[PDB]
Amino acid sequence: SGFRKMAFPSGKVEGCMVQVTCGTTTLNGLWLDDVVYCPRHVICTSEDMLNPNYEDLLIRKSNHNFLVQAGNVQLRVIGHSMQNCVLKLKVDTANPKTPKYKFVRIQPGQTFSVLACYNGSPSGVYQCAMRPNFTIKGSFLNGSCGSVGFNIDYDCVSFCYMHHMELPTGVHAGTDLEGNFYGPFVDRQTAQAAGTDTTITVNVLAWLYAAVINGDRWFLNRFTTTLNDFNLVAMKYNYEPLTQDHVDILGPLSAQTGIAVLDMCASLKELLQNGMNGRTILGSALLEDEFTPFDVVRQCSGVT
Amino acid sequence: SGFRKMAFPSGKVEGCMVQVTCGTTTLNGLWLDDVVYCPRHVICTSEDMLNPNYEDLLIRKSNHNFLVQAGNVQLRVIGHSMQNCVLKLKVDTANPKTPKYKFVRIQPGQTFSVLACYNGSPSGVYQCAMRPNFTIKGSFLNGSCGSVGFNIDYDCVSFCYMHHMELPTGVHAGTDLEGNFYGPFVDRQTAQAAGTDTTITVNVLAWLYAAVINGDRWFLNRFTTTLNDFNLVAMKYNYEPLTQDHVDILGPLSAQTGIAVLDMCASLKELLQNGMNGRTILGSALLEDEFTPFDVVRQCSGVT
Ligand SMILES: O=C(Cc1cc(Cl)cc2ccoc12)Nc1cncc2ccccc12
Ligand SMILES: O=C(Cc1cc(Cl)cc2ccoc12)Nc1cncc2ccccc12
Repeated sequence: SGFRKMAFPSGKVEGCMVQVTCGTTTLNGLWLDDVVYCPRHVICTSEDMLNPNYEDLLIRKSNHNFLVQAGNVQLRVIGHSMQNCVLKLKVDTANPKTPKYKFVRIQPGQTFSVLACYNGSPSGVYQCAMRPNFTIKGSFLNGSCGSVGFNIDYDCVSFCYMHHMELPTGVHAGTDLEGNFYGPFVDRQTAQAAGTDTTITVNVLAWLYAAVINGDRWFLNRFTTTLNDFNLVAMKYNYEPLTQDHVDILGPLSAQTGIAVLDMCASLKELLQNGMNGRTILGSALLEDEFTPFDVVRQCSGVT
Repeated sequence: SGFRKMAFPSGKVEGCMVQVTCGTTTLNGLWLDDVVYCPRHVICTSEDMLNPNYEDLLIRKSNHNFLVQAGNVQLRVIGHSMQNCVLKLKVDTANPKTPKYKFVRIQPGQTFSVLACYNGSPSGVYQCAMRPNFTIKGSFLNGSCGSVGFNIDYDCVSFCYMHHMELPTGVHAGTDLEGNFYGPFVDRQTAQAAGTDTTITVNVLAWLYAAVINGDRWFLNRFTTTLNDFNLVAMKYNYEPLTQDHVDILGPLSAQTGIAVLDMCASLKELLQNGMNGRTILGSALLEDEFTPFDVVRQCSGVT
């Protein structure tokens, strides 16, 4: 029992973190096989970030200008290339600690763990989600760029995020490991305001199921609803529309608790309309939306 | 910017997790040097847990009855001893992955990361705190026993907790690495009700400072208070008394924000009396108490 914002064990990813320095800028790189991935803005100065021409700035750099350090030992850079917003630095040594891995591009609503790093050294691990506005609410300081987001399935690390920047609103933006930004963000110092940060409905429902499994049942009511009726309420409260695909994804949790998905929707509808009344659910006074149905089942089943 | 419930990177601890089986019971062990630490209840059956006599039950076990497996390889047990509520299994091989380590006994209000494990395999990492009633609000299932709590200072892991049991209230109890339980709990299936789970005042204040540092300042008011006046309010709300030692510990955060500790106390006093009014602080609708002043400074400074 108990339900926590749980991150994946970070060891496999710690073994991949390196320091990348170009000129006066130092950030983190991800070393997999004989390639080090890092944000392409490592080649920029502060004056460059206003309107950088990355192809032109990159022409002035050679392999020897990218200093890659793994622990206290230097890596030899034998090639460099830009793929979208990331640089791929080919080194002469394969990372001996390379885990089995994949590069995945996640959808909004999906969760992942972040290993926050500075100077190629891990500082902490936390769980977050790709928001519906394609930002992440992380915890990153200057130097955290190149820190990565990932999921683990037994022994395979699926990297899904690399940290690039913080928006003026304190929210974060980055790319997948092919260097494509999530959402409309660009790696430049410009006006980039985030869109509506809607609540991930299917995740709230999953977390309501996690609460029932852990004994918090006060919010269960005598009502039911329809997908269309629930969605009118969800629209009003800036919640993502619930689809039949989401209802299907909630099937195992519905089966475990014996609570029909639409009955849980009616409980959620009442919580939206009436509030919490000073009560809590799983130690929270707000409806948590950064646990997917898969995360709930995993945490509640002890998958290693 | 951003503030998350951040755990320490778990890699150093993952390299210490092993599986310990005795009879029909399988739980986790912590392998440091040539010793494997595990809860002594690994020697019990379900009928034993009602009123176990651990010395007597242990007499029936020999080194060969403790099956210790690190990954897929078996460890040879060459000695066994009981220290308080833990067993120390001497193996013939030093753990090659033993990090620099200490065994510490933490005080209530102190935070640590937990590496939840099953069958010697890590499933996740989360941050929690030693509650003032000596319980922890973890996330543990059957088989999680022997999972550990720790802090890291650069390269030294200070182990502070080993999971032993869940109370009927869904809260958790365990020992330090010398096998002494935190609080009054015992490793037996008996009536053990937890005391008042008071709120860790100094941690709430630290988290209010973290909110100011991250731009959430709506709760800042025009008031001040005294330690004695604040403590009358804290008493009413089941908050721990604030001492001059806590005020001193909050000095760096007070210096960083320019907000006197007693002024932050007055803001906290108003939040206790008036509530949040449907507003949030650092994405929370309740006052968070599982970040110490040290955790706030660390997260806000990027210590690796
Ligand atoms: O934002 C950056 C660096 C950066 C990257 C890019 Cl792609 C564009 C721009 C425009 C200005 O700075 C840019 N990095 C940081 C990441 N996360 C948190 C930060 C907290 C404080 C300071 C910097 C943080
Ligand atoms: O509680 C135990 C095992 C155990 C240990 C001790 Cl010292 C005393 C007793 C009395 C009955 O069982 C005992 N372990 C578990 C740990 N954490 C979470 C659990 C979730 C479900 C099931 C068991 C959980």
